[PDB]
Amino acid sequence: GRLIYTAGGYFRQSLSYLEAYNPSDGTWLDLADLQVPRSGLAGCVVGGLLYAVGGRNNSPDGNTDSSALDCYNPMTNQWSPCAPMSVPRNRIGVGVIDGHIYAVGGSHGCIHHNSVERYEPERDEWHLVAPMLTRRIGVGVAVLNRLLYAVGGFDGTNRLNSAECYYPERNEWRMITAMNTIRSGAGVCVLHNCIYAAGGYDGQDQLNSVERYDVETETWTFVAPMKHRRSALGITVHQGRIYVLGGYDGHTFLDSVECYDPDTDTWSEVTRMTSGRSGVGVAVT
Amino acid sequence: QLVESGGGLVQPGGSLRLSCAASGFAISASSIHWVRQAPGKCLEWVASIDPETGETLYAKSVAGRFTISADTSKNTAYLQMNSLRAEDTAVYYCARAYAGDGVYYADVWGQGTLVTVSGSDIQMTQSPSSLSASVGDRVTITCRASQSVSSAVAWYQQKPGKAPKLLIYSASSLYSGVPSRFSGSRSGTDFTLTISSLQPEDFATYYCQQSYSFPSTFGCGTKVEI
Repeated sequence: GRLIYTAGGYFRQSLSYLEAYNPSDGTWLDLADLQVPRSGLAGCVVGGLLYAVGGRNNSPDGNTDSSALDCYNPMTNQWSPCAPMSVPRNRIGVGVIDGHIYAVGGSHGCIHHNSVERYEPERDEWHLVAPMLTRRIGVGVAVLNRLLYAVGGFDGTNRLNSAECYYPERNEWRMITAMNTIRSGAGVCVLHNCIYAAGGYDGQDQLNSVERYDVETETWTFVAPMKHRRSALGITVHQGRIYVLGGYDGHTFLDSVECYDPDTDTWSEVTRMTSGRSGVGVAVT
Repeated sequence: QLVESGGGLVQPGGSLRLSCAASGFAISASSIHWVRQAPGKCLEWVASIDPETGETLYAKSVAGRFTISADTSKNTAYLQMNSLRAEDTAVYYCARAYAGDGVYYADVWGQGTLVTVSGSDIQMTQSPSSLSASVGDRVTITCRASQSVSSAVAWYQQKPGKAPKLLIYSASSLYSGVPSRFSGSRSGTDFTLTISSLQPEDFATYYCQQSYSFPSTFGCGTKVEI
């Protein structure tokens, strides 16, 4: 039993929730609240510890973009602050290479970043790495065979179908084939040698379509669409299945959790979250 | 087009729901903002919704009393206004908000609806408050931001009883449909709107807005008079 963690998110205001879903029995565990509320963050796990990165606290008394990095120990159920990023990054994308957390893009006010920076937990230090070729907020990130992919998002003016890939040895970004659909606020993950982009927002609608990128062919292909259109969703991969969590669908905040099985090319509903929300950080032990 | 409705005359402590119905486009194809204007007063920004995340922002004066929402199936946005107070009295406008290099400007506005109920913000200082001119004049209007707003300034033209129209965004970019006689520049915190040669249809009130920092704020206008 590994768990699916969902941290923060939004419903009326940014949230402090940390909850864990157990797909074996379909129960949600209610864990130690985040120290500061935030939505538009991203989650990742390094060395057994859950990290919540960036986002923004949209509250009734204000909203403040976050440069925060905080670390959760599931064994102690305690959150600990880490050194912060060089800049606040709301609607950030994160991926892990070689035990290091890569913070990609995101916004600070009107500033849409192309910059990228890397945290080394052994030293509690962030350093800038090569920036992307495009400013991206609401960007989806996933890592496959130590290549990090930044997919879609919004550059301040237009939503994007473009994507690009980070090569760590050379510290260089290179463009990859663009997706078939413009997607900002998609869920992005990796499963069986493909990079998936699910849902998002194209400038006109919230989306239910899903497509994947085969690294071998350099082609994006559509797979089965989700039941519910959704943007600013959480996403993870657990035991060969993609889980999508919450999101906004143009009218309400979703509590639905759908699960994609690649063998059958079908989505099904699984135990929904304890409340509807968007902009969650998600990761899996 | 946006057509508003849902206001009217009410008592303090009441509740109204304003409606903002879209025609010819989807209510989801942008941010939706509400802006209000008290009788003979300065524009005040009220609320916004981001259609990608669902997140709402509210002016401090209305937080926790007003709720902004979108309904995609009815193609109508709403502003639920609870615990109304006298100072809520105003013409309320809905508008689609256009992202220009990370900054939001309102490019399509509703006709406005009347609601009668009976600080650390960036100031944008507009002078003169009124200017008399003849057709053919070169006209210059100034707006000083109380602190740096980078280039996140827009200029709007408003004719009496009608919705503002976006002329310029990002300080100096002309919006489509705006004649080339209008131009805008920045010099630090001072923003100027120039009309090279005033035309009969140019007599109007002109307002500046900043959308650098929360909450967006407007100047109190310059009325260009015959």
